[PDB]
Amino acid sequence: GFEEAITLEERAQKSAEAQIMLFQAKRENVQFQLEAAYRARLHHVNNEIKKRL
Amino acid sequence: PWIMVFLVSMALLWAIMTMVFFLYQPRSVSSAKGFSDRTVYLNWKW
Repeated sequence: GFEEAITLEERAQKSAEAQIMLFQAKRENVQFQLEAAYRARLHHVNNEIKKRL
Repeated sequence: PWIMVFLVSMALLWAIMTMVFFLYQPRSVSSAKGFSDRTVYLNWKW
């Protein structure tokens, strides 16, 4: 039981490290969403110009 | 000598009582399996 408790504390520390990975993935996902919205507005502008032509 | 018989018999019956009172086997079978579930991981933010 003592050895299993030690290994579970190690797993908890690894969970904290993967929480840091989660926050980095969160800010990456926000940048991905913002860039994708920029691509859509570029597409909308190009589609309108093609419609005028 | 019924008075001394009564007093000695009751003192001996109390002595047998306090001999039985310490006649037990202390079983240390307190398992520590609860510590296999006591640790809780750190909660993240969602």
